Amino acid sequence: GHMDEVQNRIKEILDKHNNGIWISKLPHFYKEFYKEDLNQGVLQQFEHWPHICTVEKPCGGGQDSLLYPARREQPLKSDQDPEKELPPPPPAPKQEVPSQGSPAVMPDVKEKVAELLGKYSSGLWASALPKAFEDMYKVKFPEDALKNLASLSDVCTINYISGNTQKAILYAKLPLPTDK
Repeated sequence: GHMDEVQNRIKEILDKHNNGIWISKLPHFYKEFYKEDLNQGVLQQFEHWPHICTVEKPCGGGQDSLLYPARREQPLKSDQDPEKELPPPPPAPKQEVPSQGSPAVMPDVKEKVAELLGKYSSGLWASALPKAFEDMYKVKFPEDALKNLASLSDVCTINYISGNTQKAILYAKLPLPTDK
């Protein structure tokens, strides 16, 4: 052992004193206590040591610094901080969705169709789409909404049976391209 003893004696004086020592008075303090001529390089040790002391520039020092003892060790260098308390994901529970944005153009007729398609693994067949519309939402509404196969093709995959455009089926297409 050697450098560990130099380390431990500077924390010993500074801890015993509690009130730190000015860097200019440190060398004669060291000479008095440990009977040795402090080399100038040990000042550089004092500047870098995280476990022995802290160099401080109190406002009254002006042109020199105080060596406080190691009580200020390990301030925010835990290297385990992400798991010391591991807080929940959001900024706070009141902010569970930091993101913001708006939905797509989906008027009530599109919404009726889109949910209605969602209710059936069978899809809705060309006649069953009107029947299920009127039954489920308890409405009797314009043929402009329930016979306009094109608007239904905006909300649904429309595909045919018995021939091209001979009989029709609807499956969900549920357009929601909006990301913001």
